[PDB]
Amino acid sequence: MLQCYNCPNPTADCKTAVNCSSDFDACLITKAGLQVYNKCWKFEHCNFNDVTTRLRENELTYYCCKKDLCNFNEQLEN
Amino acid sequence: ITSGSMGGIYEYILVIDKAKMESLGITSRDITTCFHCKKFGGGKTERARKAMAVEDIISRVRGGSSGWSGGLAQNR
Repeated sequence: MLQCYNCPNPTADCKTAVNCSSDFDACLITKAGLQVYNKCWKFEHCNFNDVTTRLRENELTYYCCKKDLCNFNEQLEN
Repeated sequence: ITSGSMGGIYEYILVIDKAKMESLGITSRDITTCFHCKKFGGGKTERARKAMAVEDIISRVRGGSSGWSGGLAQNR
């Protein structure tokens, strides 16, 4: 199974780790100013249009990775 | 007073002014690489809209009955 950080709400050091459901195939991180997001996601959902609309953020950086629990804060320098 | 005209006057003015301005901007980068394979994206988008309208009407009648001075002030 996919395994990622998947915090319920933006958390500057997301510790909540889960096996993702079959809905997900990637681990996303996004840094969005104050906010940080770590989610079960998909590489097809790793597109700026999606991340920007779904987060409702004006300025952000995001990264996606396949390895277990790999989406963590220091992965983004922003 | 030492001159005259007796009569009636009607005057009507309508001005309307409207404006709309909208703009949208976006700049984005997406990257992927493999050595384990890795994918990044980063960018910004801004949007603005404004709309303005003013409608000003003045109608006035100087003349001969309250009834039809009012009626003509309403509906030419």
